Parts: sequence; C-alpha cells; structure tokens
Amino acid sequence: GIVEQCCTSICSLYQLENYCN
Amino acid sequence: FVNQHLCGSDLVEALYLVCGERGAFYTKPT
Repeated sequence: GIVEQCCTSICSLYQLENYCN
Repeated sequence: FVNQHLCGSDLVEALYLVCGERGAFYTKPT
C-alpha cells in the first residue's frame, strides 16, 4: 500500500521520501 | 517531480533521485 495513491492520483516528491527508511 | 501518475520504475525514478545515496530499495518486482 505505498503506491495505492501515487499510482492512482498524485504524490508530493517530499512525500516520496517516506519510502526511503 | 511534478503532479502526475507514476508506477513501476517511475515510483523509484521519483525516489531513486530524492533519496539517492539514502538507502531506498523498498520494493522488488522480480
């Protein structure tokens, strides 16, 4: 469930940092 | 990075450069 949204609508780049650690 | 839909290598293209050298590898579609 990490792309459930970025893969359907949109996402902030800084929010993508959430998938690094 | 802009406001659009992205998936697969695009989800990383987004991360790959934002957290570069920051240890990413969060998914492995192999």
